[PDB]
Amino acid sequence: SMGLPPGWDEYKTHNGKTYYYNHNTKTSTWTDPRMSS
Repeated sequence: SMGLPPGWDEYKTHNGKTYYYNHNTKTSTWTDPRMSS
């Protein structure tokens, strides 16, 4: 219920890292956006 921001989504890359990406500022990382990245 309303997890990551309206621009932060979770997806697993090749190896399978659930990387979160921001389509509002183009931010690609594996760290949770809810915490700090």
